[PDB]
Amino acid sequence: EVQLVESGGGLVQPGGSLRLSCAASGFTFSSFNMFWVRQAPGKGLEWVAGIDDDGSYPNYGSAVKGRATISRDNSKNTLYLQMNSLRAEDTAVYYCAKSGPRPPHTTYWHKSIDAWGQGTLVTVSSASTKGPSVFPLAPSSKSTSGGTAALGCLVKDYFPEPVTVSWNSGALTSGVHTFPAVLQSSGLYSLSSVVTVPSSSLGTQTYICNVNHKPSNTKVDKKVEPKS
Amino acid sequence: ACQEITVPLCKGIGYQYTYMPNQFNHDTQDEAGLEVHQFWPLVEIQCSPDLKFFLCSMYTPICLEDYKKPLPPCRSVCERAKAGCAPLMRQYGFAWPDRMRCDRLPEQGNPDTLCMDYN
Amino acid sequence: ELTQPPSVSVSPGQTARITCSGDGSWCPFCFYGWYQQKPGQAPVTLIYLNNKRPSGIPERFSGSLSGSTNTLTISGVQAEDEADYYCGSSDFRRWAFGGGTKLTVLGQPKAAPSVTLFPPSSEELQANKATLVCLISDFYPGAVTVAWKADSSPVKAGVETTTPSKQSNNKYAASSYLSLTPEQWKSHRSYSCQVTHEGSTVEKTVAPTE
Repeated sequence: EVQLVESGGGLVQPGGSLRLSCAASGFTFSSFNMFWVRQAPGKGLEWVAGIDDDGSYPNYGSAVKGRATISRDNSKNTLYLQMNSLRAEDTAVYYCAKSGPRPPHTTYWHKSIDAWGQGTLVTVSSASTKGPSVFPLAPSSKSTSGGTAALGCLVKDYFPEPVTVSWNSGALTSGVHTFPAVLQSSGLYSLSSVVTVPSSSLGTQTYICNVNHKPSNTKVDKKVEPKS
Repeated sequence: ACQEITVPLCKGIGYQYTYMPNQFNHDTQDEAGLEVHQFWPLVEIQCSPDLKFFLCSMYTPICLEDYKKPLPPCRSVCERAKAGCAPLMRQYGFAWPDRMRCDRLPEQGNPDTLCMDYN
Repeated sequence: ELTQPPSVSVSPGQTARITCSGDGSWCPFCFYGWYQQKPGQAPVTLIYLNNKRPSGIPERFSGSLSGSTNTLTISGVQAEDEADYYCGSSDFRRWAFGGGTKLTVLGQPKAAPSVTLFPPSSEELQANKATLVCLISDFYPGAVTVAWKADSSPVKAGVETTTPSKQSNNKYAASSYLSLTPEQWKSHRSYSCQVTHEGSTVEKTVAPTE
């Protein structure tokens, strides 16, 4: 089972520096090439950085050359990306991408993309980061429609993106929807996450939403208690 | 010792049977095919009509059930596939592989030693 | 320098074909890949090396090559196949991706939106802020406009609305917020969130006294 986890994503001031780290598993790491591909929000995939099996021939894209450095360390199965002089045009979701099968013992072969990480968002802004304020969306008879109660928690006034939430530490996933974040007039973000649940389980089950805001290293577990 | 050719790019090459291991010590036709697959755009581009036969004659060598000495292609099949295409890889930062070398190949002139070649 | 059609529309059960090619200087003997990006998800490779499927990809996804043009073929298109499909190519010196192709599956059923209106929580009020939360769910097509009412009068300032996005249903959800002061929340008798979808309006109402 191939897994590529990217860490180190968050806020970076303009002209600042960035270091990303991709932790690989499920395959022989040293047996495949490795790439960095980014995607600006709402835009297309863009080629950034690529490296061979051992790390002797780094390759970089146009809007990146001279500012970035790709490297790997096959001991801890980790890929890295360092960047300097970041501009606004560098805000994007950065993907870790594994190479596909290659014919050994021949100098003629073509690269492909076999596996993708989940990506990490790098926001290039001058504003400071801000952890979120989490408030309950408390179930009531007013939010119950035909035996199903809708409940959630409101993730308000945070920066930058993203905010992920789960429910009961990921044990409750049916009916969960986390809405896109809106940029308010203040420059800060807000979002909500709702789960719909049987009415009777309001008393028999407690509901904790697990807000995670990696950019400010914050983690909120808010108990959503009904009240009438 | 003659298994039917299963490599997709090596269909319609003039013969339908091959043996393993080949000269590159590929164990199965799946191993070799993954190396011939890299050339299928070069074949589709049609930089040389001899490129088709040349690769297959090397990765999936002919397996005559009557005749059990390896039959390679001539050097001319290689030189036409080389110079016909080799500039294409050379323009775009690739290189004619050392496996596809033409130097030590049996020449069509030698009457003792056979080598396959169409026109 | 990879070009692909911006959009492809097909009916359920039909077969979609998305083409990718290289420009007048791209490596004509290089391979093409296909990666599918469902809404909000990381990309996933369907096709590498022109016509090869990695382990786990269903066999109704297929690739084919014709000159310097690769065609992705999706048979039995279901509504779940709605996604962006990017092609990519590598000439060993660099990578090139295409602008992307959006696959819409026509003829999905209409659905009227469900609306849930939440008052400001007690904790938020005790923090001297107030936010009304209007959650819109289970509707299709994904197009919705929201209006807010203080009592019966419309209130335009302080509203923020989310563009509809796909839920797990392959239906659409949306959300809207009305920021008020605690004094404003208590001063009126009711607030309303008016969601109109396909000419018809669903409206929820919450009262501070309730």
